[PDB]
Amino acid sequence: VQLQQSGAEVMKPGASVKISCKGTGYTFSSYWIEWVKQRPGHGLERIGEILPGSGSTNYNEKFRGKATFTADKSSKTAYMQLSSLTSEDSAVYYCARYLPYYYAMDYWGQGTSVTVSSAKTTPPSVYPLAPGSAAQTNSMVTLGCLVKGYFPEPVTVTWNSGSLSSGVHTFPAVLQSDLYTLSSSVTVPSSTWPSETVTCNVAHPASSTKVDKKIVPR
Amino acid sequence: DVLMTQTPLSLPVSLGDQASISCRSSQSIVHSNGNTYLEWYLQKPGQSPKLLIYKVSNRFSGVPDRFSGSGSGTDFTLKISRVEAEDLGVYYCFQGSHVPWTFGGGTKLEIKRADAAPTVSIFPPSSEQLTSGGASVVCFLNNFYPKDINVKWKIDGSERQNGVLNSWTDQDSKDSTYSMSSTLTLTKDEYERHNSYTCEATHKTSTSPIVKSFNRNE
Ligand SMILES: *[C@@H]1O[C@H](CO)[C@@H](O[C@@H]2O[C@H](CO)[C@@H](O[C@@H]3O[C@H](CO)[C@@H](O)[C@H](O)[C@@H]3O)[C@H](O)[C@H]2NC(C)=O)[C@H](O)[C@H]1NC(C)=O
Repeated sequence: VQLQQSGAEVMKPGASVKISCKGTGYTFSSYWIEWVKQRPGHGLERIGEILPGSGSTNYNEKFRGKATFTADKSSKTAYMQLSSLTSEDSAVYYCARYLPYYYAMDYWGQGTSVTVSSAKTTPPSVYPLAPGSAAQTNSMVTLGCLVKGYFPEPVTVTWNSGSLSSGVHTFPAVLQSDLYTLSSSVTVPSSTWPSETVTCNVAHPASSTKVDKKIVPR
Repeated sequence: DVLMTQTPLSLPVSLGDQASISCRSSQSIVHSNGNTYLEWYLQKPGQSPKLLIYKVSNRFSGVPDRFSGSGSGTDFTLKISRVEAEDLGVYYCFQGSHVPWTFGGGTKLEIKRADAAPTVSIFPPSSEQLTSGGASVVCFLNNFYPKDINVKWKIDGSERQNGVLNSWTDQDSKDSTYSMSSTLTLTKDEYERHNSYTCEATHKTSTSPIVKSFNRNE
């Protein structure tokens, strides 16, 4: 048994997206397909269900009219169409197999990520940072690496060939106005930071952008 | 739609401690067949949910015996005999009794440990920011616990609330401590006008807010 969902989608506000869930290894037409929305913040919200064998469909009050379910019996696939995409609709959507009263949601799709934004693909602008000059130097100090002005996700930050993996603290991306950003700081010995070379790598597969900006003492 | 509520919102419990998650329904969710259909799902970060329990008590195949359930017409609870690293995640209660079927609010599970004081830091902008025509002021707080953290952007005696970014990191594994990076985007026309920039952060461990500042005039 396996539910395969479509790829990630990025669409402009007001448009409509159609994501698909393909089930194999079981009687596709005899299991309800449950659609679940997980906003990045928190919470699982069931959108509705569809029984591919028939046309029966149910929707939660919050999504009645926002989502429409269609299923293809010939190709073991089910579709959910979202209309009038706002910024709230950006989330990860899951498809699950369910048989009411007998079997629970034992198999889930990998999850499809939908992002509603007006921006276009933009390379990152990595601005490495160092401790301020007006700051006492002690045994332990924190480094600084900043990535901003990039879109869409994701962006991976790593040190030179994983030179210093443990002890690093990356942070989730956030939107200033429209573009995403990211921060990453690591702790290194005060005697090793100036002597040894420390640098943060940046990779943006969406923009096919790779950057490498070493940070030197002020 | 039947409303399902979970308590507590967060349940910090150290390793090996008993864990109790309670779920309640806005209506009775019993069924005629002698069973009431309630299921418990667990989601790890960056992963699809996983079934743990169904029909209140019946335990899914392949799940550790430590998990157990119990309840009645409108009150149900989940029990974990012992907590482990894998157990960390979010737990949801799902009702499969009345159409439409709804998820619980989600009960994040956490491991409590010896709280560590935050290690605050402040990093002024870099030459690249000046050349681009911008000024980014970011505050770092690493390896702190618990979530009782507040950050105030007081600058040269002025408290500024606009353009403040809230971005913290989920609990790690090696250290099991959080982090909190706050940023303030400044323009060149405004960046140089002010003189002193400070990052006031308050934590439970230290009642007096920790102060870290730098002066533009140098
Ligand atoms: C529709 O009606 C049928 C027949 O009355 C119901 O089947 C019966 O369901 C109960 C509860 O699931 C079964 O009892 C349970 O059996 C399991 C497995 O042996 C056991 O672990 C439980 O402790 C309990 O004894 C019962 O065997 C089963 N009967 C038959 C003939 O299959 C069915 O539940 C009804 N479905 C709905 C949606 O109302």
